[PDB]
Amino acid sequence: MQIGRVRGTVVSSQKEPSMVGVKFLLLQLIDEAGQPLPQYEVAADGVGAGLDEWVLFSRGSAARQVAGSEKRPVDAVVIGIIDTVSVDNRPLYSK
Amino acid sequence: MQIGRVRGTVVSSQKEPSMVGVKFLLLQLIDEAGQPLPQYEVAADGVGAGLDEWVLFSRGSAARQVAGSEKRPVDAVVIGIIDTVSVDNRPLYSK
Amino acid sequence: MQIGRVRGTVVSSQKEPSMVGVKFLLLQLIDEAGQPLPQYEVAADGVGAGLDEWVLFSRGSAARQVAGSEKRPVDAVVIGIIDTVSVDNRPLYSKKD
Amino acid sequence: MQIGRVRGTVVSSQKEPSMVGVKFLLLQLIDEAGQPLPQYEVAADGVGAGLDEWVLFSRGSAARQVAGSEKRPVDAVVIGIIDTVSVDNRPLYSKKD
Amino acid sequence: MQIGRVRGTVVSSQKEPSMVGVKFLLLQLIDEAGQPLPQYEVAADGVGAGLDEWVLFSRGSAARQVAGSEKRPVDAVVIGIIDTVSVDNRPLYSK
Repeated sequence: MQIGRVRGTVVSSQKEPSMVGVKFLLLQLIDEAGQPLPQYEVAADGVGAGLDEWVLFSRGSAARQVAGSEKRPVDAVVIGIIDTVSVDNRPLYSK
Repeated sequence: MQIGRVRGTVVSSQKEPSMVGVKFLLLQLIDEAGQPLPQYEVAADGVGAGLDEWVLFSRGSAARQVAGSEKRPVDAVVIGIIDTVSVDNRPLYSK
Repeated sequence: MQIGRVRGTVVSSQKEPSMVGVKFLLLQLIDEAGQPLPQYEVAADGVGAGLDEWVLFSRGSAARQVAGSEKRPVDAVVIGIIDTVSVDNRPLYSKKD
Repeated sequence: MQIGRVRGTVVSSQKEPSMVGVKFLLLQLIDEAGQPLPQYEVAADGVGAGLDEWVLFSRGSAARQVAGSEKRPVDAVVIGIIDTVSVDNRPLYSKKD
Repeated sequence: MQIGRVRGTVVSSQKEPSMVGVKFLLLQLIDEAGQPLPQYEVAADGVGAGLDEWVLFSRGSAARQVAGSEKRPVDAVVIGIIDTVSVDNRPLYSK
């Protein structure tokens, strides 16, 4: 999994029918030190993360494991909103 | 998923027979700021995307989840044509 | 698999229900020369790895193979704490040291 | 999928028995401008591609989807020999040239 | 698949029980002339590769296709020891 910051949304009307009703969040990757990286991922979000929240996300077939997604062509998923990250027994991030 | 721009087409006549009927789009990767990247992906397209359109695409076994591709050796798929990308409540891209 | 060093933990209370009970470790990538890299991975850990320990971790659907995780949306898993790494029949890493 | 150029073959006699019969091609990655990259992949070839031909290839479990490969430990597969690549409706690559 | 040079072994005693009995080889990624690349992989080896030998290895769920590993959390596997790499119909590596 990687840590991402919610930066926005992607909307698509003409799409594979299996993807109807799925919310797409634009996530900015965060590095080991809590700072933005230029990389991004667009991920399905069934949890409900808002702008600027940190999330844990997974890539690959992991994205199909959430209820309803077993046969969706989805390769990235938000699995949780992050409350805390600690590094070397000190807080890096606290929501 | 990542964002790509449709830049062209790949044609193959001598190929695995399980790949017959798949249209191959050449996608140019788009970065966090809506800027073209030197990276590309060739993806199966069952949505019907044309030149210069922005698309959301998935990689890996996600590509086999679309009806008719369950046992094709495909590892990238166009899942939707993008209408809008919003960042921090402002438009980055609008079709 | 890759080698990672345990640098910390990630906690999430609002998450996919399948993920309840899973401990998340922040891993720093270690290279083939035993040096840390500016890359990280957050992995599920059911083996009890502690801070500063080196671990072997797997990515992708490998993460779902451990009993309990078959239908979890996890893509990285700690599979063991490393005791030794040898290169060219010589010690590179020894936990006991 | 990515585009690769066929550079040669890899031969292995001592190998997992499930891999018997599989031809291994060394592929050099091609970039967005049709130029060779330092990166490579070794792919199973059931299509029959020759030296310097451009191919499309897939990675991951995609490689297991062709007849005979369902339970093979293969993670890269040649899926087609490329005849043409177009960009902006104009040729970038034509096999005939 | 890619080409690795066997450089060492990794030993782990505190581990997932499914993984007991698996030999872990430290592989240095190399190109076809044997030049080191800045990547490595720790791979399951059921073939029996020794130090400095060249091997073909696979990543991902491919590693679970070997008998005995169907339900192991393994994501890299040695599939064979390399005898020759021919380029432009000329031998570049010979064992």
